Amino acid sequence: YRARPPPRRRPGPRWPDPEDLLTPRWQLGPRYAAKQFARYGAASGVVPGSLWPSPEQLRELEAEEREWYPSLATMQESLRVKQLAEE
Amino acid sequence: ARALDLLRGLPRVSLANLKPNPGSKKPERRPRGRRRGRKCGRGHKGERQRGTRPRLGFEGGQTPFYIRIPKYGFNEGHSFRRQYKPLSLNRLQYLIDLGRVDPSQPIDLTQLVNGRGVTIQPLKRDYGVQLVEEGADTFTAKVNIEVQLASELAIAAIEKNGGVVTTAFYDPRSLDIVCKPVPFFLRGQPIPKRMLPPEELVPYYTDAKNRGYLADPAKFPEARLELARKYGYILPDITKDELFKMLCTRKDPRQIFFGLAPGWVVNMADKKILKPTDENLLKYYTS
Amino acid sequence: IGIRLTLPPPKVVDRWNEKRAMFGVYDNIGILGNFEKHPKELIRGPIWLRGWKGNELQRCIRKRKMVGSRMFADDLHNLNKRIRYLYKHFNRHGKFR
Amino acid sequence: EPVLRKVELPVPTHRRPVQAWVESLRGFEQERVGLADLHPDVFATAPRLDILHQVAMWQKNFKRISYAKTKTRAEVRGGGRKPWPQKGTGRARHGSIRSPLWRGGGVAHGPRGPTSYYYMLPMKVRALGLKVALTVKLAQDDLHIMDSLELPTGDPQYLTELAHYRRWGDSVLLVDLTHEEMPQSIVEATSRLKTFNLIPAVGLNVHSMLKHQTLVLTLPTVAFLEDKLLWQDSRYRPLYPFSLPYSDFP
Amino acid sequence: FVESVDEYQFVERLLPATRIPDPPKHEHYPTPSGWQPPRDPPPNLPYFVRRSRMHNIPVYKDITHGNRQMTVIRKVEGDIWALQKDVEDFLSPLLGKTPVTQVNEVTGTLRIKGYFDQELKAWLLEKGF
Amino acid sequence: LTYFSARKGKRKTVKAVIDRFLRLHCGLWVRRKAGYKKKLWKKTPARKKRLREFVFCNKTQSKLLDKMTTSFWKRRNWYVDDPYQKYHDRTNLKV
Amino acid sequence: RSRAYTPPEDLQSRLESYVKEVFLPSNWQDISLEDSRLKFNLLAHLADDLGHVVPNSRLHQMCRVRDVLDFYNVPIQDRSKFDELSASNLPPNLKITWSY
Repeated sequence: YRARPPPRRRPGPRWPDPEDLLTPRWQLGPRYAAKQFARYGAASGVVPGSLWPSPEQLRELEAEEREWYPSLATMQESLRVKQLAEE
Repeated sequence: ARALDLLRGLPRVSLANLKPNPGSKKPERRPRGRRRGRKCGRGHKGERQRGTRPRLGFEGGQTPFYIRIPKYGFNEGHSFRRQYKPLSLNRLQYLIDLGRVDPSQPIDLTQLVNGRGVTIQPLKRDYGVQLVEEGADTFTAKVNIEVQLASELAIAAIEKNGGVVTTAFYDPRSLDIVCKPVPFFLRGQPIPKRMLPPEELVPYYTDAKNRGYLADPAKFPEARLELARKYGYILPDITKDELFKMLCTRKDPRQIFFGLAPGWVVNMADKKILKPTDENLLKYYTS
Repeated sequence: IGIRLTLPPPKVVDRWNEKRAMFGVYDNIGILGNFEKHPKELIRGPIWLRGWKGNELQRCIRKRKMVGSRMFADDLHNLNKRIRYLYKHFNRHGKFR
Repeated sequence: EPVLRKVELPVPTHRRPVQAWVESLRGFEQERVGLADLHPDVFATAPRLDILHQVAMWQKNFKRISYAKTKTRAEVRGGGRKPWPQKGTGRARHGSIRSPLWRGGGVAHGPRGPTSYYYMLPMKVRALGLKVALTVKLAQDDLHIMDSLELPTGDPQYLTELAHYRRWGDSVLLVDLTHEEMPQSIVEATSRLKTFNLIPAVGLNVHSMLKHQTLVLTLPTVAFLEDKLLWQDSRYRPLYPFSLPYSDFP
Repeated sequence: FVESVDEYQFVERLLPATRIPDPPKHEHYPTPSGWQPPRDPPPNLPYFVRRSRMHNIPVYKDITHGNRQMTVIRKVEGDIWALQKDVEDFLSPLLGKTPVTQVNEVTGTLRIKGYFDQELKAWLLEKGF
Repeated sequence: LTYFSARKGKRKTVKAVIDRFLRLHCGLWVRRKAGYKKKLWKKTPARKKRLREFVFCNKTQSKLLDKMTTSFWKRRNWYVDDPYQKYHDRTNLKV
Repeated sequence: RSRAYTPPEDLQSRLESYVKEVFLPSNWQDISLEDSRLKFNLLAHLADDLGHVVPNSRLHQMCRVRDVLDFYNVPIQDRSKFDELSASNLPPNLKITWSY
C-alpha cells in the first residue's frame, strides 16, 4: 500500500482566468499581481514596471502627502508661533 | 536509560495500551441520579431556576453601582496615547553576551527584533523601544544604538563606555515594516519613505539633549560634555577607535533600512533590487 | 418488549483496509516538510469549517457570512431563525451571569 | 563490507549515542551488514507514553467533522396552530404538534449542524511525540534500519516470508525518504499487501507506527528525522510562519 | 523605467535567524550580566540538569492560588531522588525545617514550596550545571 | 453584557465601565468618589478632601468589573508618562 | 529458525580468540569498543558462530568487552508458559490441557 503522493503547494503562480464569474474580486486587481511577483519573482511573474505608482496615481499620492504630511520647516514655524502666543 | 530497560520486558505499546495522565481528565458531570440531577443544581422554583435573571450588573432596581460613581476620563484618549516597549540595560547587556544582537554592526530595531530581544506590536500603538535606567552600572559594551525614546541616564550609560545613541522616530506603517522586513518584501510594494514626527514631538527629536536624529549635529559635543561632567565619568573621544566608521554610520530621515533607498523593489526570488529610473518618481521618493 | 431474540449478523470489520491503514499519514506535513503546508489544509469537508472550531452560534454565523448567499431559500430562513434564537438564549438565558 | 554511520548533529556531552544494526533486504539471511549510531535525544528520550497518547488523540480528533443534523422544533413541517384551546378540555396543554414531546416532532438537544472538533497541539509537543514513538519502537527491539528498501523481485511472498523469518511482527511500516525515489521493486511488492505499508518519509506519525508493530526506517530517513526533530529543539521563538523565507532555515 | 542591480547584501542583513546561535567566548566568565557556561568536562554527579534553549539554568519561579509560592527544577535526567536528597540538604539550614518537596520522575522534574529561585540558580551554578 | 456578538461571535464590554474605572494591571480597580463636583458649598472641608480622593474597589466589585470588560482592557500598557504606571505592580505583597 | 540459546562453557575461551583476531594487550576483558568498526566485527563473529545476535535495545549498554561476556552468560527459555508449567513437575492433583 504505497501511500498517496504527499500534498504540495501548487508549483507555480496562480493566474485565475478573468472570464469565470467566480474568480474572487480580490484575486484580480494589481495587489495580488504584486504579491505574486514578490513571492515567485520574474521567474513566472509580471512585467516589473507595474509595481510603481502610475503617473496619475503618483499625482494623487503627492496631493495626499502635501495635504496631511507637512515639512518640519512648516512644523517648526507652527511651534514657534504657538510658543510666542502662549508666552 | 532505565525506563527503556523496563520497556524491554513490558508488552508492546500500541493504541490499546495508552492512557491519559492521571489528573488531566476531570470526569464529566451530567444531571442523572439522586445526587447529580433532581433539580440539576438550578435550585428551587425562582427566576434563577428558569434561566431568566437580569443581565450581568443589575442590582434589583437600585442604581447600578457602576453608574452611581462619576465619570472621569481615566481612559479618555487611550487609543491614541503613544506606547513604548522598554528595553532595560540589563536586557541589552544580556542580549549582547549571549550573541543574539551583534554589536559590531549598528543595533537598529530590526536587529533587536531579529534577535528576539524585545518584541513590539505595531498595532496597539506601540511606536518603538525605549532604553531605561535599570542596571546602568554593570553595562559594558561598545554599542551603536538607535531607539525611539531615551532617558538621559541611559545615554550616560551608553556613551560612557564609548558609544553613540541617536533617537529616531518611525511612523506606524514604518514601524510595521521595520519589525517584519521579510513579509513586507513579500508584499511586492516598493519601500516607502518614513515620515517626520507630529507637531508635539518635533521639539523632542530636534534637541540635542535627547540625541535627536533631527537636532543640529554640531550641538552634540557640548551636550555630551555636560552629561559627562554631570555624572562624573570622563568622556572618551571616539574618533581614535577602529569602529568609528560603524559608530559614524547613521541612516537619514526618510529612510527605513541602511543600504536601501525609499523606492526600491526587493525581488527575493532571484536576489535582486530593482530601482526607479524616471525623474518624477525619483523626485517623489527622494523627498 | 425492549429486547431482541436473534443475534444480528456478525459485522466484518477489515481493520487493515486502505482508509484504516493510513489514518494519519501526512498528519505531520509541517514539522517535517519544511512547513510548506499545514495540517489545516489536509482535512476535507465544509468550506466554512476547514480548520475552525466554535460553538453552534458562531458556527451558524460563519455558515451565513461565508456560504449564506448560495444556500437555498428555506434553509437560509431556517438559519436566520436559528441565529435569532441562539442569540436570545446565549445572551439572556442560563445560570451564570 | 561494513556500512557505518556517525551522528551528524551535535550530541550533548553527557550522553553517548545509541546504536542499531543495519540489515539489508538483498537476501533472506543477510542482517547485520553495517552498524549505525543514532542521536540520543530522538531515539533515547524519556518514555513519556502520556504525550504519545495526547498525540494519538490529536490525530484522531482533529480531522473529524461530524455530519449529524436533526431537525429542531422549528424546522419540522407544520406546527403553527394550537392543536386545541387552552382551558376548554381536560387534555394537557399543548402549543404545537411538533414539540419534542410529540411523536414525529423535534429533538430538544440533538446533533446540531456539521461540527468540527479541531484543535492544534503546539508543534514542539508533536515533535516530542515522534521522538517518544521512535524511542519506544527502539527500546522494544521493534525498530530496524536498512541501507535501502531494495528487493530482488516483486512477489509479495518474498517480503512476507522475510518478515516471517526475522520475527518482525504482523504489520510492517516501511519508510523511505522521498515519494519519487522508492524503487519499483518495493513499490510493486508492497502495493498488493495489506499489513506492509510504504510511506515516504514526509509522513510518519504516532498513529501510523503504533498501528504497526515494526518500523523499518532507512539510513537517509534516520538522518532526515534527526535533522528535523532536533531542529524543533534549539529554535527561536518564531517571528512569522516558516513558510516565508528565513535566513538559515531551509 | 527600471534597472536591475545586485547590492542584495543589505537585504540579507535583515533576514532573521531560526536557530539560537551558540554564544561566543569570553576571556573571563561571568560576563557582566551573570552568565556562566556549563563546565566541560561535565560534573560527576549521579544526575544532570540540562540548560534552556538560550542557556540559563532551568530553575523557575511559580505561583498558584495567589499564595502557593513554588519553584520548579525542570530538565533533570537521572537519579532525580539523588537531586531531592541534595536540594533538601542544601535548603534545610536556610528555612529552619525540611522543605516540602514533590518529585516527578516521569517528566524528569522536581518542585519545592517557597520562593528559592535565585538561591537554587546560584547553587546549581557552582556544581557545574 | 453580550456574551456573544451577533456579527462576530465574541464577548463585549460595558462601555459604562471604561469611562468610569481605571485598570491597574495587578488587578485593582481605582475610581472616583460620588459627590465630588456637586454641592461643594455646604460640604465641610474634610468631606471635600475625602470626596476628592481616588479610591480602590472591593473584591466583588473588581471581579464584576473584570467580567464586564474583555481581554483588551486587562493588558500591560506602556504609556509614555502616565501618572499611574508606578501602581501597575504590587510589591512586598504578603498574601 | 529458533531462538533458544544456552551458554556453552567454551564460549568463554571462544570470546578471547575472536578478540585476538580483531585487536595483544592483556586485561583483555576490559577492552573498550567505542571504535564502531571493531565492535561490528566482533559482534558479527559472535553472532555467526553462536547463533545469537544482540538486540538493538541492548547494543549501547555493552560498551566494554566485559559486557559482551556478561550478556552471553544469560540463557533464554524460548517457550510459552505452557511448556514451563508442564515441565514444573506438577503435583498429582492438577491437570492442565492446552488446545493448540
